[PDB]
Amino acid sequence: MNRQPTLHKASMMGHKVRVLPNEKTLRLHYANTGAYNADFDGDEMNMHF
DNA sequence: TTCAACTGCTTTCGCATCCCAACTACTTTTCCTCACACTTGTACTCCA
Repeated sequence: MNRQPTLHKASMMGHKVRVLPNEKTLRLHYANTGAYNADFDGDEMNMHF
């Protein structure tokens, strides 16, 4: 996963997949928001498989 | 041993002259409806 302005290497980390029903967006824990410089207000993140 | 032009670089996704037409004219397409000049007898007397 990476938040797109990739300033440091902790903004591109390896997550484990958890497939959640009934949902239409990617869905992330709060403990990961400091490393991506992320606030949940319309930000997007790319998911490479 | 220096002045002055030629020099590539600021970000990170996604957003975002020729033609046509107007109106009024004039004209052609033809088909239909009759007249205008010519002529022999007959009629009314004509001169024999």
